[PDB]
Formats: sequence, C-alpha cells, structure tokens
Amino acid sequence: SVYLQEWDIPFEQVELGEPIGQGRWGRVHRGRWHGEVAIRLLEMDGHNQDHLKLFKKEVMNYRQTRHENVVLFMGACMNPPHLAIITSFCKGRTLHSFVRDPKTSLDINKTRQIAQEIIKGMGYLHAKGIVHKDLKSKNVFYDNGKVVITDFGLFGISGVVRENQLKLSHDWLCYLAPEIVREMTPGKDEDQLPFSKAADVYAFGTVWYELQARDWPLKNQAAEASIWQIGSGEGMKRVLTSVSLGKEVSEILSACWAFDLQERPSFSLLMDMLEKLP
Amino acid sequence: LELDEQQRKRLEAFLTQKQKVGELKDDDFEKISELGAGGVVFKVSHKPSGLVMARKLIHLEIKPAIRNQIIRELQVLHECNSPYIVGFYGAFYSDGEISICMEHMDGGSLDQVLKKAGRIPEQILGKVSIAVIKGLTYLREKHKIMHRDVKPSNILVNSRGEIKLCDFGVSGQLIDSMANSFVGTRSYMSPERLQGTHYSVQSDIWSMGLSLVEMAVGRYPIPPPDAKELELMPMAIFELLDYIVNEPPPKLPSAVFSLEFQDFVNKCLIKNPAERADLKQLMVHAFIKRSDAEEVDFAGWLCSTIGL
Ligand SMILES: CC(=O)Nc1cccc(-n2c(=O)n(C3CC3)c(=O)c3c(Nc4ccc(I)cc4F)n(C)c(=O)c(C)c32)c1
Ligand SMILES: Nc1ncnc2c1ncn2[C@@H]1O[C@H](COP(=O)(O)OP(=O)(O)NP(=O)(O)O)[C@@H](O)[C@H]1O
Ligand SMILES: Nc1ncnc2c1ncn2[C@@H]1O[C@H](COP(=O)(O)OP(=O)(O)NP(=O)(O)O)[C@@H](O)[C@H]1O
Ligand SMILES: [Mg+2]
Repeated sequence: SVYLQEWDIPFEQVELGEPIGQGRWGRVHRGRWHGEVAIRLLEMDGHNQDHLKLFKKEVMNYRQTRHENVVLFMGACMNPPHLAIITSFCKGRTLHSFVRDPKTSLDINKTRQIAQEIIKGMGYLHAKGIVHKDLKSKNVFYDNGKVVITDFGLFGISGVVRENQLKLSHDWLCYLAPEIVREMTPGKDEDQLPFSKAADVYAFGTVWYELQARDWPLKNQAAEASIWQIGSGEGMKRVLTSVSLGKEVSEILSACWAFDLQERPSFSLLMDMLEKLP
Repeated sequence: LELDEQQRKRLEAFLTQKQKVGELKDDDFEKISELGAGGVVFKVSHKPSGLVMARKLIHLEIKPAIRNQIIRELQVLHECNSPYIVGFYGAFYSDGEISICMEHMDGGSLDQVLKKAGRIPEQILGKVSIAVIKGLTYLREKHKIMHRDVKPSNILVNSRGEIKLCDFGVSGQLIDSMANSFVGTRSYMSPERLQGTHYSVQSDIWSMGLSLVEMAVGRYPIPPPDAKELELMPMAIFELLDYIVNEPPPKLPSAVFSLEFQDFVNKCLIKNPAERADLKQLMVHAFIKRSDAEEVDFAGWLCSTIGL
C-alpha cells in the first residue's frame, strides 16, 4: 500500500470530474489537483501475487522522471484492490485526430520538428531504462507547438480487465513490431510480449508514416490478415514501395521498420537522421 | 435459383409469418437459453407474437448518426430470402447494442453437431455443398455480395432438413466502423485474403473447402495430423497463418473417401484463386451431381445423432 502523501507534489485534495474514455486499462477521468489532472482508475484482482510488489516498483520508477516532452507523472495511490494513477492533464488535440483534420497544414518542417520532440521524449525514457510500451499517435498530444507523450509504461501492470479468443484492435496492430505479433497467442497476457527499446522505435516509424500519409499504413483488414502481413514483414515492404515520399523520409521509415530488431536505430541516432533533412 | 415449387411454399410460409409483427423493442423478448459466445446469440421468446426467434447480441458504444446509416444499409437484408439463407426479422438499436433477431435453427451449428457426432459422413457433406454453392450463387447474382466469413459455426441446421447460411457481409459501412475485430485459434481465411491483395468470392470457396475437410475428418486440419494420428482418427496464431500461406494446402486421406469427394475439396483448396474452381465449375462437378441425385433422409440422421 502506497498513498498520495509520499509524493514530490504537495497533496491536499483531488476531485474527480467527467470521464473522458474507457479502455482495457481502467477509466480515465478529467480531474482537478489548482490545475487539471488526468486520473486513471484501476482494479487489481492480483491479490498480492507480486502484482502490487511490481506495481510499487514501477510506480516508484516513474517518480524519478521529469521532461518537457513527457507527461508529468504526479501520484499513484493504491488502496487495494482499487488503484489510481494521476498524471498531468494535456490540453489540446491528440496527434491522431490532429494529423487527420483537413484544416491542418503540415509541411516538411512542421513534420521534422514534431518528430524531434517525440524522439527527445522517447530518448529520455530510454536513458532512464523506462521502456515505453504502447507508443502510438493516440497517446501523443499537440497544443500549438507543445508536444507531450502519454500513458508510458502502462502495459507493465497486471490488473484485471474477455475470453479465450484474442482481443485486438486495428489501430494498435499498425504499431506492433513483428517480434511481438509472432508471439501473440490466446490465453497469453500483454505482459508476456517482447516489448523492448526496439519495439518502441518501430512504433515511432508508424508514427512517422502517419505524419506523412495522414493515415495508417494498412487499410482496415481483418485482424488475421494484418497479423501475417506484419509478422512476415511483407506488409511493410509493400506499403513502402506502393507510395514514395522521399529518399530521406523513406530512409528513416525503412530504418525504423527493419525486420531484424537489432537493425533498428537508437533514438539518439534518430535525432541526427532528422537533422540531415529538407 | 432453380426454385422448386415446395421452396416457394416454405419461403411464402415464412413471408406470411413476416408481417405477424411490425415493431421491435427490448422488452418484447424473453431470454429462453444461451446458444453460444463469439457477439453472443440467445434463444428468445417474442411476446407480441408467438414466434420463437434467435436474438444475437453485439455490444457496441458508438454515436447515433453513424448508426442510422448502418441500419439503413442493414434493412436490405430483409430483401434477401432463400431456402439456403436464414430468415431475418428486423434490426433495431437498444441499450448500447444492436440486436439482430433471426430464424431459430434447432440443430445449431455444424461445429456443435460435429462435436456430438465425432465425424460427419461423406453423404451428408454432399448435400451441404450444394446448399452452400447455391447460396453463394444467389448472393452473387441477385445482390452482388460476397459472404466473407464462411465457416462451420455459421452453418445452421433444423429438423425439417433445411441448410442455411448466416453472418454474411451486407454492410460496407459496418465493416469499416468496427474498429475492434476478434481473432481466435482457428482461421478459415484464404491465403490471398491474408496477404491483402484483391479478392472476390474465390476466397469464400477456399473457406468452404477448408471447412469441409474439418467436418469430414473431425479435426481442424492445420497443422496436419501425423501418419499415426490419422489412423487413430500449442501454436501461436502467426504460425498457423504462415502455414496457410506457405505450406501445401490440407487434403483428404486417400483410403476412406471417394475420388469425387477428394477431387472436389482439392479444387476448392487450390491456393491460386484464379485456378481454384469457381461456382460455375463447382455446380457441374461429379461430386455435386452424385449428391444431388442421392436419396438421403437428412432429417432422420440429424435427429438420431443429436438425440432429437
Ligand atoms: C473487418 C471485417 O472483415 N468485418 C466483418 C467481415 C465479415 C462479416 C462481418 N459480419 C459478421 O462477422 N457478423 C457476425 C459476428 C456475427 C455479422 O453478423 C455481420 C452482419 N450481421 C448479419 C447479417 C445477416 C445475417 I442472415 C445475420 C447476421 F448476423 N452484417 C449485416 C454484416 O454486414 C457483416 C459485415 C457481419 C464483419
Ligand atoms: N494525460 C492525458 N491527458 C488527456 N487525455 C488523456 C490523458 N491520458 C489519457 N487520456 C485520454 O483518456 C482516454 C482513455 O485512454 P486509454 O485508456 O489509453 O485509451 P486509448 O489510449 O484510446 N487506447 P487503450 O489504452 O487500449 O484504452 C483517451 O481518450 C486518451 O486520449
Ligand atoms: N441463427 C442461429 N440460430 C441458432 N443457433 C445459432 C444461430 N447463430 C448462432 N448460433 C449458435 O451460437 C454459436 C455462436 O455463434 P457465433 O456468435 O456466430 O460465433 P462464431 O460464428 O463462431 N463467430 P462469428 O461468425 O463472427 O459470429 C454457434 O456456434 C451456434 O451454435
Ligand atoms: Mg491512452
């Protein structure tokens, strides 16, 4: 059991507001710390089966983080089985809904600067040994220039959320690297998948593609089709040839989506690649 | 088509019963029993009218404006009627879920029938092939729609001896709007569809062939059983899918089944869909001609293995 009085941020009160979406990781409520915050409500059936021990470990790790491109992790109180994760609230639009708005005007300069900010944030996390499982355009926020990363390290938690057949979305598959898709099998939980620093730079490639094409690489297929296409690597080979964008642009997209994970660059390397660009 | 006179009879008897209700609401229905989980489908009692129907429940939280478009596309399904297509009664929106109420087929699905029988004999599978072929031709010729999801769990039977197709792909908007699809342990998708290239009804023909092998042998045939396992008669999803794309297709054992039956499935499971038989070629295959002229009391076999 850890409470809100152990945190860097002076805590006195916190009022829940309207919810703003449900997912397989509890419910997220717009809150008010004198500043608005995001409150994620969880339930853990794991009756002290090292789940809480792991939760205490990971949450304390989040405490030692602060960066202008990453959400400000504020507090995490656990009165088991009910847990809560409080994050700074990002105003503005998600990068998902931002790039798909017709009125939005992105250019080769705006696209470069946005990616740099994301790499800077993702670089900080990797430097701290924090693997950002679940990186995608829905978990990145833009507000007239300011770019923030959201919901990092959330998949390391083993809370309750369902049957035998696997439960997958399409927006998620486009960010999943082949090493992960191959290991997917029924009765297997998200914690068992091989997320890594390489899995994050792969998902950054799908983000980089979204910055160019304003859509995801694979037209909405049956999930089974999307599995083999990604797990075989053939799918990313077709979409890379199917439309050209630019040798410099396609260079880093072919780099991040490399099938052999060790051929994927680090984020510090990606900062330089984004420099030598139009 | 090639409509029989009696098929008109049972069609019309359904279409007389159609008008026996006008509107639908949640409280019209009383849960009789649970059928299976997928959406979930329940045997239900309709109270405004004595008809017993099957109500399948698909849970979705999405906005009203898109919903009226899905439903108006879905109303076209009241138009298709065939002795090989489960009858449809209506669609509505209620309490966070679209309910589809349709004809109740008292024998269930071929998966649950196979579970009870152990294996399905060759002669029954001949009658099933004709019904499937004619259903797909009907959908192609009259409404220009492919099924897209043919498999044993979606082939229903009754004690009258009718065989009907369900769960086909009528709404383009509904496919795209469903963000979250569900994968399981068995896949019946054809190779060409899995690689994301152009596809047609040919992919349904593969699905029929593969479904037939499962039911003929009593086991999902990927991966193939070993030598000693066919006598007696833990894999990740990507391993299965890559088997379908790269390894030779499954085939029937050469001892216990006729050449017409073996050749038929082989023509269905050719991986290149341009060489795979089409509906016109299938309609004229020796296997179908033999089955069509055979006298098999299908009702009696079904009732006796399922215990009425
Ligand atoms: C990405 C992708 O490929 N999606 C996809 C691919 C193929 C199929 C479906 N699809 C589906 O799977 N079902 C099954 C799960 C119950 C449907 O019922 C279903 C459906 N209803 C329905 C219609 C008629 C009768 I007679 C019974 C019914 F139930 N209509 C109207 C559809 O238009 C679709 C498109 C359905 C979805
Ligand atoms: N710090 C935040 N500021 C603003 N909105 C947030 C924040 N964190 C999460 N959200 C929103 O809360 C909602 C629920 O988030 P989430 O549970 O991650 O669902 P998701 O990201 O859309 N996909 P999933 O994680 O699988 O449920 C989404 O609409 C997010 O955009
Ligand atoms: N119209 C129906 N009448 C009677 N039983 C039905 C009907 N539809 C489904 N069932 C039964 O309910 C079970 C579950 O079917 P279903 O929900 O369709 O799962 P599924 O077909 O395997 N997946 P999907 O094809 O996407 O729906 C079937 O195996 C049948 O036994
Ligand atoms: Mg999120």
